[PDB]
Amino acid sequence: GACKRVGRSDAYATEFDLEAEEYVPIPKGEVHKKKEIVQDVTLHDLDVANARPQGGQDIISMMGQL
Amino acid sequence: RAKAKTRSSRAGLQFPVGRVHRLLRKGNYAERVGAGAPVYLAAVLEYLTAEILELAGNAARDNKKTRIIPRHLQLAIRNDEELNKLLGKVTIAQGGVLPNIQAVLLPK
Amino acid sequence: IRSLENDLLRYDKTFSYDMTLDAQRDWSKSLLHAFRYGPRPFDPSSQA
Amino acid sequence: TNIESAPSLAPMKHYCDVTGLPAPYLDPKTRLRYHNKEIFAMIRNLPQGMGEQFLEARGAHTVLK
Amino acid sequence: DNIQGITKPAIRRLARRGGVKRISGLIYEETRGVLKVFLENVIRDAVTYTEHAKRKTVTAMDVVYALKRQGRTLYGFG
Amino acid sequence: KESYSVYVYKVLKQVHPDTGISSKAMGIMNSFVNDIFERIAGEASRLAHYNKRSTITSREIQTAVRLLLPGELAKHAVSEGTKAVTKYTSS
Repeated sequence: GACKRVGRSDAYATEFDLEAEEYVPIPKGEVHKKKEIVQDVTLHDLDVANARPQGGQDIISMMGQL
Repeated sequence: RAKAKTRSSRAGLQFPVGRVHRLLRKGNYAERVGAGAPVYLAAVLEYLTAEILELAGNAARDNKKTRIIPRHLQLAIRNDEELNKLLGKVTIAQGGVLPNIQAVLLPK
Repeated sequence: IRSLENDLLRYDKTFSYDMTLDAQRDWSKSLLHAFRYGPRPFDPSSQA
Repeated sequence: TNIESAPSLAPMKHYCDVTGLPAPYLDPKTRLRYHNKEIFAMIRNLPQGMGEQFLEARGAHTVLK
Repeated sequence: DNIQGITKPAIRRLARRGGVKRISGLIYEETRGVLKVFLENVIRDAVTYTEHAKRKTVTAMDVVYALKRQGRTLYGFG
Repeated sequence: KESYSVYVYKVLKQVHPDTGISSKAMGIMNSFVNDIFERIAGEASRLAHYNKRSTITSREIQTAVRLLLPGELAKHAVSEGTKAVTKYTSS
């Protein structure tokens, strides 16, 4: 359930003339790519991810001091 | 009746398309006058007015004055090749001449 | 400019003919000759 | 009958109308799509009576009446 | 070129008709320049009338109107 | 007693907003307007009578402007006039 906006498609590129987006072409492959990945996790990463909230929703960490 | 939209505006003009039309029609230039004709003539009259007045204000600023007068109009109409060709046989009251002294007459 | 460019062409290896004023002013540069006429040189007003 | 022709509503990719190359920007004086500065030079010194024929070839000339 | 078809002899004759006794060699090219400017002015107006009339042929009347426009009224045509 | 004063004033306060113009200068400018009007209208009438037309269309006014005004002046005038007539037609 992870989502990223890559850009605005180049068919709707010249709708206006000085919009500010990243105009990328439509991907010339499948729409449903199915691939499998073997991937490792160390138990210390489990320890850290269960102790403190990490990375994703930890927005108060931009202060820095305490 | 629907609200009266002045033709000058319908046109995006300051000049009176209405009066121009009267003058063309009542002025015997021909039996029939189109709407297009008034519009175009009014536009051309505005353009030349603009050019002259612009050059004149430029001259007035050059002489540190706030008010366009005849001498200013004259110096404007004479420093442009095109306006001076359009008005080459016209005299402007209180306009004066452009400063000019021949070389052979200058001190040697 | 031509005198300086001639000197740079003879002694400077990093200076190519493309960087000369004459090169920046020649048919081979403009696209309109390639659009109307092609990569061959201009028409000398011949018959065919 | 004969009213089955349908228009469109979609972003159009505007190309040049002097040449055929893709052109990204137009002009205020003559309203011509143009590719680069050579075509801009040939647009701003073309003889009169042709700057309207390019819009005639593209359409929406709007000649006077 | 074609302007050099207005030959040195032709210009001489025109100067003679005007009462000119002696002609500097520089007159010939000046005369050609002056003539070309005059013809350009008349032809510009003649073509303008021709275009207005939706014609492709320049007529005698277009030239006569162009000349009258410029204060050089020509009798004998039209 | 009608004069193109009003309009000369509106154009002035559009092109040099804080500058005025004198009464004498207004007179001269109004005379300018009348003169150009007359010349263009008259050339247009002549063109009409010469082409056996009885109407002074936009196209007569255009050709009058091209005969009367020199070079760049003529070109810019044609441009402005065409723009104006186009806007009028659109409205």
